[PDB]
Amino acid sequence: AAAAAFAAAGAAAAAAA
Amino acid sequence: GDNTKWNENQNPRMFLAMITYITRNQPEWFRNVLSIAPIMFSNKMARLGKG
Amino acid sequence: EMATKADYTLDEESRARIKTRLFTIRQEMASRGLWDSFRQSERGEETIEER
RNA sequence: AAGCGAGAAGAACCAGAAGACCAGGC
Repeated sequence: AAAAAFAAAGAAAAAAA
Repeated sequence: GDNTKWNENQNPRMFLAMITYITRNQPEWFRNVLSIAPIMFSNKMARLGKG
Repeated sequence: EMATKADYTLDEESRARIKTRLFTIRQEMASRGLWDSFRQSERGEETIEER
């Protein structure tokens, strides 16, 4: 179903705490 | 060009000045840790060798 | 004492010995008067700056 | 697209008056 063709960068985020 | 007598002329007191400037506003302990080496080198001694 | 699913996996006498030892240390510490002191435990006094 | 040394959590952690009287606003 929902899929990412090509994901660059490290991803995630430190804002969530 | 190369620099003639580069190693012989790079005084360690200038390295201390560069470190102190670079470590401006840093915690005093960090300044100490970075500045100790130039201090010791400025007071270094050279062994002669075998003889 | 109390455990998961009410299973202690020990003979009654062994658990009795453990509970008696706990009670004895409790009474000795109370004799020392710090029972209320043991009732206090702070989160953390972590302020060790790197010097 | 980037890409030049390693991590994870022992122990255990609230308070009443009530009654009378007086002054006072509405």
